[PDB]
Amino acid sequence: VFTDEELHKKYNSVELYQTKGSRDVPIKATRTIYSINLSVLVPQLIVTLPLNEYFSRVGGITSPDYKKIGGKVIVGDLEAT
Amino acid sequence: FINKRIVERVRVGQILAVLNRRFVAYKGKMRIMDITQSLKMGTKLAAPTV
Repeated sequence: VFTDEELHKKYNSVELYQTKGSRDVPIKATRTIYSINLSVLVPQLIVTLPLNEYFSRVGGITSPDYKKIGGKVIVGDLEAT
Repeated sequence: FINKRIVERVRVGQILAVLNRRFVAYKGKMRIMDITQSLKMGTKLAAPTV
């Protein structure tokens, strides 16, 4: 997964590349889903980690003249808790 | 009978006999603007929070 040559290799080639995916939806047309190689998603894991856990809470105060930023954005879970 | 000089016949020399009102006019190169609505501009200082 993590190798100094595997992390320096590119993907803008005909030989090696990324491969898309797709999964269905209830009434809408079939939306795509992107499959990223796990070598270059771990560098996204290390720096986006205090943003996935921070907006995971459910409570928040949404005022425009409030200085904070966490209450005004919210990302829910898969199932409605 | 109405005691108001509404209509009088008059000579053509006394046409300019009604010029007795002191009018006060303003210059064309100055400006006049209404700042009545300018008494409501202003932001509210919020309190510092924790």
